[PDB]
Amino acid sequence: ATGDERFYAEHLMPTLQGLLDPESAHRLAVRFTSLGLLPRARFQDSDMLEVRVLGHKFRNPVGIAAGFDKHGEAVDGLYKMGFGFVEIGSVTPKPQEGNPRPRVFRLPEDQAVINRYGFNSHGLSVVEHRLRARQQKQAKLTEDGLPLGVNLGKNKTSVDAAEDYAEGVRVLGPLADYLVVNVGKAELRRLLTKVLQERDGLRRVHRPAVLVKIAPDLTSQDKEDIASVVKELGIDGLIVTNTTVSRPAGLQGALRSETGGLSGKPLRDLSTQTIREMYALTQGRVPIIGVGGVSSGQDALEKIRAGASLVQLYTALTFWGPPVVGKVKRELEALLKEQGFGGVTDAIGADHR
Ligand SMILES: Cc1cc2nc3c(=O)[nH]c(=O)nc-3n(C[C@H](O)[C@H](O)[C@H](O)COP(=O)(O)O)c2cc1C
Ligand SMILES: Cc1cc(=O)oc2c1ccc1oc([C@@H](O)c3ccccc3)c(-c3ccccc3)c12
Ligand SMILES: O=C(O)c1cc(=O)[nH]c(=O)[nH]1
Repeated sequence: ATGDERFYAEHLMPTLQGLLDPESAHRLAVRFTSLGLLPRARFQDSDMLEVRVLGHKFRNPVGIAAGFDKHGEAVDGLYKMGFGFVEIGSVTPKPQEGNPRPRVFRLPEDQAVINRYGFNSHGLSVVEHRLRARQQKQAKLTEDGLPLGVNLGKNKTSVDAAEDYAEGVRVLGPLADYLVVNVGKAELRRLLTKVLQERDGLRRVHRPAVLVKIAPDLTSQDKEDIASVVKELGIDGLIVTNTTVSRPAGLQGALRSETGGLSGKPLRDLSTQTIREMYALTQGRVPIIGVGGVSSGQDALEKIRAGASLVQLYTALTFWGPPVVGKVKRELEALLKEQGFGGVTDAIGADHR
């Protein structure tokens, strides 16, 4: 542990939580990040942490999950924080406000958050122009092993969900290294067929990978159906998982019964187990980005061994601050060595073998 890590986790973040309501804290974090007002990320990525997947090189396997930079305002700051890849969004076709405030809640006793933002979004056009302003800068970053993902949502009032996602593919697909869609079976197949057709219609230099992001709350039937459709259609990857609408026994936070998705430590092993299941259902042939409750190297390695090629974190920033990124990377590198892995790649799915 560095001095910065301990200072942030033990002193600064608890103090700042006392001063800032959750959505204010989130907004101020985005602003600070976008301006580069960050502690030094002195951790230097080693070759051990490099991963090749989804048609790209990732300098390190620790990404920022969707929902932090919903509108593409802080991408460069997020790379400066040490993330190996950045996912923005969710972005909806038309701008929309989301749910009324308050809509974000901290459960500090649980190292958890509950949110019901409701896909607040500046909309595709605004984000398109924001990404266009730095498109060549991003091309260089991606070439250097720092890819960009875009998570596509749908508007609240949309009649045709597939058409909302198709619009996102057309508008932000050409600016992304990968796209994400959050998810009967025939209907899923029809939607993903439309998304992939739109993707395939982009010019080759502008053609992203397409991933499906799933919730931790799906039935066994749902998961078997998704695995089947993903393999049938050649979906490029899975993101496992979004937040949970479950409320695990043992939550202590006063706000535990707020409506919304639960993230952070109580989601962690639900997410890891869903990774394990999806890796098995897809025979290890479909790359998985593992996400949910990662706040340490052990957490990251458990997801990688369960089947994830990459991981993301988000909620841990609330409690550990920006130094958590270097913390997870340093700890992951140490554990890989301790467990006889040459690098991240050797550890992917190692539990299944
Ligand atoms: C405040 C907040 C907002 C989020 N918004 C989105 C979103 O817009 N799209 C999405 O796919 N996931 C969203 N997520 C889910 C995260 O991407 C991630 O899947 C989940 O929080 C689990 O990771 P974590 O425990 O490390 O936070 C959001 C999560 C939080 C906490
Ligand atoms: C969703 C959300 C809720 C929340 O209550 O706080 C959040 C939330 C989402 C992301 C967050 O990141 C930070 C922080 O680590 C940070 C990162 C980058 C720059 C500057 C600061 C806080 C943070 C900031 C201040 C006080 C408490 C927490 C935070
Ligand atoms: O905007 C939101 O409410 C949101 C979207 C999402 O995909 N996941 C989440 O937890 N919140």
